[PDB]
Amino acid sequence: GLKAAQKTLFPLRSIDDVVRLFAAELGREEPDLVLLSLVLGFVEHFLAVNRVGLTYFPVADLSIIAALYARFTAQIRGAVDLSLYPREGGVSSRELVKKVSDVIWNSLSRSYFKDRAHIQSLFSFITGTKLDSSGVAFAVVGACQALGLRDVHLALSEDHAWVVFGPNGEQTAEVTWHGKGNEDRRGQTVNAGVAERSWLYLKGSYMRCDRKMEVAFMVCAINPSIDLHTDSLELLQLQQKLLWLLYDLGHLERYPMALGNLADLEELEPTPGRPDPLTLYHKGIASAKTYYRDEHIYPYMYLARYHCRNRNVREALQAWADTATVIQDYNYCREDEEIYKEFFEVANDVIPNLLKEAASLLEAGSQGSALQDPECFAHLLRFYDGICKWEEGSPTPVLHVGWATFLVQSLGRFEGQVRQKVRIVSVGPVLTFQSEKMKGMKELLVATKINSSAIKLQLTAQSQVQMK
Amino acid sequence: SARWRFPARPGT
Repeated sequence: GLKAAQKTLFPLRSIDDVVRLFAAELGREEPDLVLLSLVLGFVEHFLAVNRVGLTYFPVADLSIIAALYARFTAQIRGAVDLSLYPREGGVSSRELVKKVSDVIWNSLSRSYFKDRAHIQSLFSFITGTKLDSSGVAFAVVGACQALGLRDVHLALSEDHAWVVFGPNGEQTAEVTWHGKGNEDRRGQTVNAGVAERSWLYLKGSYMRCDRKMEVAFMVCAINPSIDLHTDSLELLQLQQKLLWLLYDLGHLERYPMALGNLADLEELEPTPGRPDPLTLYHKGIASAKTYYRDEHIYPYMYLARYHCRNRNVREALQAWADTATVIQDYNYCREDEEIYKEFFEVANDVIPNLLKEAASLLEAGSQGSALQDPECFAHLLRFYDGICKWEEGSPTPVLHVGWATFLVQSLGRFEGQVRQKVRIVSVGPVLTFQSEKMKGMKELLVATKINSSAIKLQLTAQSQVQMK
Repeated sequence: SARWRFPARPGT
């Protein structure tokens, strides 16, 4: 069911031929999500899942891609009778969206591993009847487009995907599962999750995609991994070129994570004439501030990881502190465990290792060391403050004694003379705390000898010491 | 073996 203009670039014999197809689609009224995802999946299959016989690039012949396309459009159009679901005024109904969701869901293999690579695309859905969590939501949107439902669009948080539709684009529906061992909410709105102020629903500051942003999603969903050890250079290059295409057309303006992904790719292999990774990381942060009320975590995590890779201790600490300043205004809720795990690794592994190395380089006579900079100590404190404030009001606790040992260790990496230069001011470096835990910890933070037991008592729910 | 990750999540 492809239009004649959609077929004139085939066969696709190179990365650039793939890019030309994306450009042509992105120049149309609406880019064809089904065509583009099939093409990406096909190429990824033959560059990452099965490279046997690869010489340059897996040539995508029209007859193959068209046959796949027709399998998909036939499956959807035969299973969804639009006459059962009347459409007033270019608006879909919740029952129709539920129907499309159920058609995709009920098509999947009964039992398979959901965390496998390379099951994100409509190629995977057609050939293997397998999709990952977010891949289901994308497939529901692609099915909707195939049915002429122009109002149905992908919604994205930083760890989940669903659909928006309906009068004014205001209706939400769950269409896929989230995480492992969580209960399904398919068909429901996301309003309880917004109301709960969980990270998973971003307090309502989530991405509402247009069709061009849906193209960006599928590009970000490219997986170059061949195994844990090795990535496909061709798929990295394709992803990078497609991200620049979208960038230049304006389609990454409202997509912070995509700008961070692009930055990472640029660090690996810089494109002549293009912005530096740091510029792109800062663009991602600016997008979150501009469009999403500065309620996103990963723009700052992308930046912090860049600084941490480059052994920039000051700027790494600053960026994690900024991360924590975002999280502090959330409630930690049951399906937010991915961001918990990220903060836990930063506090209890990443920062300890950075400061350990800094302590060695300080012994070796580094000048300008983070460990002699009071502003760096302040960033460490602001990081913990944000985590403590996050916990306030939450249905799930965050902190425990396992966190306390690393806090005491990290505080200890700064000399008392450095720590004393931070002034902790109430509402040199000046710091205001937002959390009641850190407010109570203020006086302990400048002793020459850090009082480990006192700190542990202040950070945790523990209020007594051993009886004997 | 390679693993899924949420699209454009940072890190490895």
